[PDB]
Amino acid sequence: QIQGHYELKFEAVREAFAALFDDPQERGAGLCIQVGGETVVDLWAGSADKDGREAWHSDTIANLFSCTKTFTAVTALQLVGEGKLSLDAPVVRYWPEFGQAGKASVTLRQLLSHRAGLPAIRELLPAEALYDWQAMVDALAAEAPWWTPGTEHGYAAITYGWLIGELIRRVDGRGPGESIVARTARPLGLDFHVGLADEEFHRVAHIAREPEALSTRAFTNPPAILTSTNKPEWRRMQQPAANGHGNARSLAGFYAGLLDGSLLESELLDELTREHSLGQDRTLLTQTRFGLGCMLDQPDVANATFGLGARAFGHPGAGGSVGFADPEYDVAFGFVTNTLGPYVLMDPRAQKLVRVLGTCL
Repeated sequence: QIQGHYELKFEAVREAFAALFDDPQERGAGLCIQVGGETVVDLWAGSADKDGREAWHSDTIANLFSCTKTFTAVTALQLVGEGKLSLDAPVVRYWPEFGQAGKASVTLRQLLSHRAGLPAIRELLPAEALYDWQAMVDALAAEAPWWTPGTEHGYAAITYGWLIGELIRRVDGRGPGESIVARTARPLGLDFHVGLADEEFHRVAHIAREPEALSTRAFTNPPAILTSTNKPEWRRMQQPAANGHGNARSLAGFYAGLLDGSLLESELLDELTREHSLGQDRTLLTQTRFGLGCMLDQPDVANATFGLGARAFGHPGAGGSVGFADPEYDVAFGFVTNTLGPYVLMDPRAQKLVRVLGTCL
């Protein structure tokens, strides 16, 4: 049963959302769209658990994977605004140990745009290493760049979490998850978590099924990351690249907060959405386009378009969840699924939903 509300003008979006569940593997999903800060679509449907015994509620939340990266980037840019970070200062200034193995001149701008050259860790780590914050931060401090920093880009699927998170932790004097939720979620009352208390576990959807395939193991080192998404420890840890918990409504609320100037001053939003990386991704081996911790629309690239205007910015998660803002149409878009597809970038399910929204506008 499709639940929630829509303006009659967007009935086609409700129809397309219903069409998702014509596929029997679809378990649960949420879809939320704001136009000019007005919620025109707020839909959810199906089940949250693996076995269809617990229905998807309005307040059902889920792992949003790399949807998280833009929340983390916005947190970093606020710290820049407050003079606690500089985009073009060498990180050593905040994180002196980072300066090992050729990283004496690596900047926050390079880390946010995937140009720093730390897409993955070379030495294959045990699964537990993931849950040891100090171990992962010490590993990355000691890790050599995979290319001359600033000269190429390669998507940093999970390493991004410790790289930006450690800088957040050192300059904001609290855990990076606490910083992100305090700066991007609380001010707007978004149902969004980086580090999830057990009191909330009751309303968490069960996640089920190229990413594992990659020669650059951005997703699979430490191993069993995307096979551990439903683990309590994974929920409780702070992973600013990967473990943000929320739904379509939090995603839409965050992006509406970006469009209306709630979360970033216009100068800092101009930096976030400025093209920093365009071309063959050294991790994904496909044409990617990055701002600071967001992807920018490529209108003629099938797997790398949000499905609306050329100025759309945001970040999909592996498996098909996506949030973005389109300043041309004043759109804030959120889609959450617990049924992961095989795409790291745009999922065709999400692109069709956006394209039907496009028709209604």
